[PDB]
Amino acid sequence: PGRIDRKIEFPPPNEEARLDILKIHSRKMNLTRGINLRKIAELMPGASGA
Amino acid sequence: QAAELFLDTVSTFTSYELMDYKTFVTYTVYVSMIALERPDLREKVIKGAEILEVLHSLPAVRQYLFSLYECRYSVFFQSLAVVEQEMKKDWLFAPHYRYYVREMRIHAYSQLLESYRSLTLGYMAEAFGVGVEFIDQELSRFIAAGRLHCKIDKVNEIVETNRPDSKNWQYQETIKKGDLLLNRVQKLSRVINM
Repeated sequence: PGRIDRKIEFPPPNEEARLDILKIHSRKMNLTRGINLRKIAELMPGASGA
Repeated sequence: QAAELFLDTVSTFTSYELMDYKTFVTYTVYVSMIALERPDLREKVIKGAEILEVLHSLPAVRQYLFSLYECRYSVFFQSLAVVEQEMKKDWLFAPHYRYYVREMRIHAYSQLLESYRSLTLGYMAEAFGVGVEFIDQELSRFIAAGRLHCKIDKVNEIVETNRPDSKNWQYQETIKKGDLLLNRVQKLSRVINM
């Protein structure tokens, strides 16, 4: 216990945290108006950020 | 350049500054109807579903575009004074509404008048828009304005047209820009070396 100073858990993303990675990573695409990414983040049942 | 930057109307969005997307639609049609010729109008704005369904919510503008494309010239003035009148009211258009419809008139004169050669002037009052002497003072001010390539006859009451080659008018803009830049480097040549 004197060795490591802090340990930090990284969870799989929830329905909230899947949405903003769609937001950030969806920036550089040529989109179309009206997408409703909320539905898609619901369709992915939390795989990971990759 | 303005309609060319207004090319997409797809990735354009429910914005903060045109909170109506349809106001942006009215803007891009108002600039596009000058900015492009018939080939484009008869492909782009007439077959776009995304542009069609939003002017489907517009009674006047859908009539205003289709009156020109469907060769409905007399009601085109009626809607034209509406669009020009609102453009006169409009902020950030109001600098150039007087430039807009004076181009729309001569463009509409080009569209009808470049079909025939022996079209009389007394056909255009009832067929095109009323007022024979108004057509007289209008057309002249445009032949006199060096555009609207025709040559109107008077005392036999007929309008005759020609076709100009793309060699004199294409020359004209070159002597404009050439004399302009000669004035430019002429002036800067006066500026440097005292």
